[PDB]
Amino acid sequence: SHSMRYFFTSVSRPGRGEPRFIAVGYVDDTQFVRFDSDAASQRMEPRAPWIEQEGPEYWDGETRKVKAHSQTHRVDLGTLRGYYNQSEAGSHTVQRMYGCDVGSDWRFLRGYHQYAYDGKDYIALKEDLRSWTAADMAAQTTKHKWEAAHVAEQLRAYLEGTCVEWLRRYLENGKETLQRTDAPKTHMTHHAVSDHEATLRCWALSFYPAEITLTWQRDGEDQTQDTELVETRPAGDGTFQKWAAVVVPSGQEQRYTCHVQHEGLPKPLTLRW
Amino acid sequence: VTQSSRYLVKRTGEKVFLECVQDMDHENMFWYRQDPGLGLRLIYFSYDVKMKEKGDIPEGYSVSREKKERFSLILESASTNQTSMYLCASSFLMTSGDPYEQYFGPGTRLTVTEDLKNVFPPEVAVFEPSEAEISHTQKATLVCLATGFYPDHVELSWWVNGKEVHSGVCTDPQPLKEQPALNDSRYALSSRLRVSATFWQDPRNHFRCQVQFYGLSENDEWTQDRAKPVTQIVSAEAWGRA
Amino acid sequence: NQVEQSPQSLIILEGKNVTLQCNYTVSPFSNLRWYKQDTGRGPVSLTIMTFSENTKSNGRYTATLDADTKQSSLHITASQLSDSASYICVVNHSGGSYIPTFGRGTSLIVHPYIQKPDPAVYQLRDSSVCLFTDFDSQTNVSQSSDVYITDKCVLDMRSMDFKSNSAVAWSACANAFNNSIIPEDTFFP
Amino acid sequence: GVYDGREHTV
Amino acid sequence: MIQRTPKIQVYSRHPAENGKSNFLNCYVSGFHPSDIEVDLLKNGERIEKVEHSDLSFSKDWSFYLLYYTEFTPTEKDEYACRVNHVTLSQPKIVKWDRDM
Repeated sequence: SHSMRYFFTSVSRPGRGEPRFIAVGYVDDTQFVRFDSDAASQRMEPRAPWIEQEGPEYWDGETRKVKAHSQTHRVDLGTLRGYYNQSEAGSHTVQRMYGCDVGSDWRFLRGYHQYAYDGKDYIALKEDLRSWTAADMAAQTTKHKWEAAHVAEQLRAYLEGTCVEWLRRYLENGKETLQRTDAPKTHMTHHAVSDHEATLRCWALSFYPAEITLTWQRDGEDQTQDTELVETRPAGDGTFQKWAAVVVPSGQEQRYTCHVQHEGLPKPLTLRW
Repeated sequence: VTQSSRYLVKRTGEKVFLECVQDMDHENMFWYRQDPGLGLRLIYFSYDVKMKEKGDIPEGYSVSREKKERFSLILESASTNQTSMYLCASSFLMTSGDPYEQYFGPGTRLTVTEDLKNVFPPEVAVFEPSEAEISHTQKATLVCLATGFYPDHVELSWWVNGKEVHSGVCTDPQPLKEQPALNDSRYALSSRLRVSATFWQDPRNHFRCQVQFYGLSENDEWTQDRAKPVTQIVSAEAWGRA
Repeated sequence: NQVEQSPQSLIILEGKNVTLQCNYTVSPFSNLRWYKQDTGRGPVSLTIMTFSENTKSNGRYTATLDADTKQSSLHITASQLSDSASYICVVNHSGGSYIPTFGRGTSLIVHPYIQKPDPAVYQLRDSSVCLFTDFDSQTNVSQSSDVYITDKCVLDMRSMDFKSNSAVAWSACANAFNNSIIPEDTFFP
Repeated sequence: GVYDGREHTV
Repeated sequence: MIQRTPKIQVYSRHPAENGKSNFLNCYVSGFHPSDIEVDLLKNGERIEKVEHSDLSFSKDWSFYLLYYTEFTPTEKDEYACRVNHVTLSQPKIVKWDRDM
């Protein structure tokens, strides 16, 4: 299964300055486009190498559409300040996320259109892509306006249809990066302090996609009592990293075992000292 | 969505201004031309006020979009190869309304000719039902002929007792080329009106074939001997017979 | 082109069901529309269809979309003379141009069911013109040496519910329509 | 590819 | 209005060795609002060559950026990442540990 998602952030600036507007498109865990309102270009720009293939017609059209989003938000920032009776002095953030999930069969699975004001859920499309869910009277005002203008209908068409076709096109034309699965290059490092304890670090480097599981075990028995896991982090080269640690008595080192589960592995791996 | 005129005849090398207006506050505006076999083809696209994009066939045409409610097509220098049906259209921007709901104008028939010499009005004639047909079918078919008219810009209409009848009526879809050899050949067009034998036999009923020709305005020059071939109605008539 | 329609024209008998096909290349795809266009007129919208809309029975018209195969049909049940028109398939790309992609159209001509054919050639005089009429729709006549002949032409009398084909020729009326494929039971002077 | 349909403000 | 303080991770793209031309990373995540200052330090002085990923956000609407640059690490060099945010009274520094 794959997905395409667009992330739009627009931040109001008090007095002099138009709102900072940043837009980014992801296929799975791979960024392929950006638009920055403070960029010299004032153009949609590629991130992955595979989207660069696209002709002038795509970049003109994507720039045009994404500028309309930026103008839509500029007006939204205003309206919301008016709905919540807030100062012109105050700075505020809108965030818009939408996209589509497809199965293994590349057919439509889920669509979503979520919208936030100051890091808080404002209004969202339900699963059935017909009714809206508001957070407050202000979002309810937007809901009534969006019911009457038949918005759900217009967005659904994109989400069920065009979104899925964009995704297929990208998976197809960028097969060599997007449809690839890099196995995690796993190793293990030993640190300790006197006889107080010992610590093993279960490294897992240069892997895609990002979803992964690093567990520890003691005599084939899962251990979560004396472990330290970090959030999955990007190496920056398209791949991801992670490490789980564990604290043990000095001499028990061999008893402890780290299990790695990933999409691009045949069977879950297993490591000891 | 309206267009300047419905019929134009022009000499080559004239700067022709086809205007298109809409009070629907549309940003997107289009200039198409429709030729047989090719269908609609985009000349120019004005996305918003004071914007211009080349279409499939921009060559020979310019456009003005200074105001939002008017998109102006310009034949920089007129030429025979610009003799076409010209269609205007207008949609919204994504931010204004449904960006994909394109609204079309009525269309404009422009014939460009190297010499307005070639412009002639029609000679019109009504031919009376056959006595054969009457006694055979209990029905009477009036025919009407318009001949020797250029350009191909005419509207044939049957009037029965000063009323425009639409039923029992038939007008050739295409008019005939009189001399298929020429490309500034004059044209011909027939039409039939059919009524009950008793309705035609009654001498109370008036039948008139009316042909509205679209030719030169009062603004066009004329040096030739024969009457100026200006826009005019040419009629032929007949009453019922005992 | 990226929108093909087939056939380029079809001549169907009235009361017959007709299907107008449309194949498109336009990718990625946003919406498809079916326009009806009579001669000299603007196109008039019949149906618009998104990916998330397959089927619409709009009276005697039925529009169908298969977005995966990039194909649409416009079925018309029990055709009638008023269905005679050009039917245009228009598709919209999702790229950002907002310039729709037109098919070249299909010409539907619906010929009337002449149940009581009474083919005959009559002569009319100026107030010399020959009138071929009352022939059945299977008979063929088109545009034509000094002898002009017109296309065939259908006229409805609503009052009497009677339809008739008719063609005209001008410079004897026997001379004019030996050119064409006239029936064996044609009445003459 | 960015949503190509109609934009609605809140 | 809720404001969330960032998580900070300092690390290298590949496992470092003294002389191995690498990339130094600083991953800032789980924060709101977007406005954030992040510098990559060498011996307690900012690197001018530093670049950042485009601003994106997660399921909770929290933002995340990657600040990175090339570096040829030595033995007794000591690199670090410096992060300031509306939620921080005093900017937070996080030293690059090789084994983390």
